[PDB]
Amino acid sequence: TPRVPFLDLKAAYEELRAETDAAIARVLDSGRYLLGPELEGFEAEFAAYCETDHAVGVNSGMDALQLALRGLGIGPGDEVIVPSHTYIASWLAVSATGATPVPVEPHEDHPTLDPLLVEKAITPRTRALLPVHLYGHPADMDALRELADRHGLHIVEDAAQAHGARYRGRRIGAGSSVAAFSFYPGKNLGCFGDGGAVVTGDPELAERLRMLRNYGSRQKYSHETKGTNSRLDEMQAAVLRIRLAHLDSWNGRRSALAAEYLSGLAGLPGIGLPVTAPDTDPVWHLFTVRTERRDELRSHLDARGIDTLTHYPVPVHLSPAYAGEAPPEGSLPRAESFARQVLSLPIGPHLERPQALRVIDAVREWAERV
Amino acid sequence: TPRVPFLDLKAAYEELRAETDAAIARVLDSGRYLLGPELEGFEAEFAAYCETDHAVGVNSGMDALQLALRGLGIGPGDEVIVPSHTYIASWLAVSATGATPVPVEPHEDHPTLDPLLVEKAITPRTRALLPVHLYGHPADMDALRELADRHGLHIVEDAAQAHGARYRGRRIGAGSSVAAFSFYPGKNLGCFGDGGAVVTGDPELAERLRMLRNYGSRQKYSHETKGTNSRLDEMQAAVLRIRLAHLDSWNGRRSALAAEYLSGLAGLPGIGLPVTAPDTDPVWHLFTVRTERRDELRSHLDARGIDTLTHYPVPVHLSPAYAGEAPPEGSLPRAESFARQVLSLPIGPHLERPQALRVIDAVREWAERVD
Ligand SMILES: Cc1ncc(COP(=O)(O)O)c(CNC(CCC(=O)O)C(=O)O)c1O
Ligand SMILES: Cc1ncc(COP(=O)(O)O)c(CNC(CCC(=O)O)C(=O)O)c1O
Ligand SMILES: [Cl-]
Ligand SMILES: [Cl-]
Ligand code: NA
Repeated sequence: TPRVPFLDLKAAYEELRAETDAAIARVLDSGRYLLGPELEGFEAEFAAYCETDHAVGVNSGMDALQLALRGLGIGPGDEVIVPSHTYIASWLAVSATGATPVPVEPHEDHPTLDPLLVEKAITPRTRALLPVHLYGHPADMDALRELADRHGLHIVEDAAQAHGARYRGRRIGAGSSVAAFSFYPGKNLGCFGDGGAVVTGDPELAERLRMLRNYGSRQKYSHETKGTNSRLDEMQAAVLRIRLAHLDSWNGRRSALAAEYLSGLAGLPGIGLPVTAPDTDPVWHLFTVRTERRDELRSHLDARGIDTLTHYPVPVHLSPAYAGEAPPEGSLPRAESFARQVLSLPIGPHLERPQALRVIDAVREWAERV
Repeated sequence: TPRVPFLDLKAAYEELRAETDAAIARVLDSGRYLLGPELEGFEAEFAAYCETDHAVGVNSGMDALQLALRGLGIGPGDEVIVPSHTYIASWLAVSATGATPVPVEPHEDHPTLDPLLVEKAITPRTRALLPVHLYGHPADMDALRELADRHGLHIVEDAAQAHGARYRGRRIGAGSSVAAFSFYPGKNLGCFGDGGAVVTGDPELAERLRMLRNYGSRQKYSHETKGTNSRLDEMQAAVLRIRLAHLDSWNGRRSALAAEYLSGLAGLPGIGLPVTAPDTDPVWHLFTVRTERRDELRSHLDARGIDTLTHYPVPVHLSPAYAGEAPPEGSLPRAESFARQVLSLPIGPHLERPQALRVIDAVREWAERVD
């Protein structure tokens, strides 16, 4: 009867209703709604969660990336290697600093930056690499780091889709990393509105960020540098604190589901599945499949009362937004292929097994018929 | 004794505790947190409130200004006349577009852009005028419009401290206006986090704005244009709807307190009282007095257990953020003078008469001291 929802947000509030309500009531009653104890508590907790020393809360994953770059001196004339395969914000953030986004294709087997391709894209104007741990899968960080070192580049990770994921046993955002996260409601760790953060081991970068996000000031009405307004609300921070506490458990639920999908969709002719890189603990922000006749598969599922989505329908390079400025069509085949064949299957910490089985059955069904 | 607070934010929540809590619960139960019915509802109401056709909720007053400018095609190589006397955000939004902020002094006695001075700063690079209705006082819109219309400049108003004010009987942001507002907790119209909006009578601008605040999208995943993320949460918007229904009333309270101060502090030696330009209905975001020896007066009130604030202690041009690109100290005397003379006295829809009365007494006392 009822459809399989793509991702149930309300279920996330439902599960922790009492604590959530109390957290909000608390904020409401504090009389402090910006840059207070909730933000400070969350930052500390998140940073620790991430196995690093600093966290700076902001308004969105897009701002975190932008401010991270700006904070590393990134600007006009600079080149930033970005994924040709990712959510547009990745590029926009770069574009926002005046810098130039230079797309690099994903590895042939994993939706992350291909390091060898990366190397070949590096030019004398390159100043930073911007790997995206797409769908909750970590990019080959050791290879990226080697490259960056060897070439004197910074590394800003787009971890908006990988909260709590591990790379070779270390969380994404650990140590000397510089990673941007999104707290958008639908992210693996979400709140009740827009939010984001930058995590880093660098106390200096951290401080620049604190100024950056707050009108370039550390002291009221003391504008030492040009800044903006990109803060994480206390109210949102409060909830985030609750949710963080449940992140590994929630994440584990997705992993189970992912294991279910992998086995249950194994063999299917014409249906490509995700190949987890070794030495990694992905967080399955999205469970993706690939096929020719993706459109037909979606309709089929739709018709079967299954909610689906495509991440993403148009490759960044081909969006009107960047059209006249990025590589021509056919010049980024992998991102292009992804756009035509990819489909996201319901997944989340509130999806019941029976519903995942329904999904599987319907996929097999279609797969089989075609 | 208990100090007199500068502006009590809790009191705002308290007064509407029940409605508030329920507006929030409602959002929580909706399963809808971004770009929903509360946003739409608040936009319609606000728009109607400002006597205009559209309202586009964003993340802050700065983004409102920025996005408006962007939407009007303002950018690099362009010039936007800004007030030398204002909150930094006004300049920052201009710079953010790659355009250039060109400071123009305010009147000598009114914290707004001096129309007479504007004209002279106009360059072939000029594209817009960015007047600020500072402290809840409207700038001279008629003059500015006239000026704009002549030179074919756009006008983007910084109305973050002027929610509901009227100029010539019309609300700030009415008709063909293009005005940006802030919903920052401490504004006349605030919420429990950051937020803002742009109001305009232009459907096309409005649509551009919706797209700009939402990744250059009108359809999910269809990036028609370059955009950003600058939205007003459902949760905050629910609250604003309530606050909005009490704005007139709350502003009204501010106006009573203003009258009191004005009457209560009349004829005081070195105390400069805020002037209310004719044809204006101010909303007194802030109550400002000016004096030489402001730090003294400040220390004095502090001693009398009264919280005050200075808006702003350092003129924009003199801030390190722009020091390097603005005019040198001494070349923007009005702005420089405001910065060294201003003091904000407690005011808000939650301040009580007796507290205001003590503010009055301390100020008088001070002013009457033997010299
Ligand atoms: C990889 C990646 N980077 C950056 C961002 C931007 O983060 P925000 O905090 O959401 O601004 C997203 C959000 N991806 C989204 C959410 C889009 C939105 O905010 O409207 C998505 O793909 O639906 C993302 O998935
Ligand atoms: C005249 C004016 N313009 C623009 C802004 C910026 O709007 P926001 O939504 O607050 O970004 C403010 C906020 N004035 C502030 C609040 C500064 C802040 O946001 O931290 C003030 O002067 O304290 C303002 O007063
Ligand atoms: Cl606050
Ligand atoms: Cl939502
Ligand atoms: Na926000």
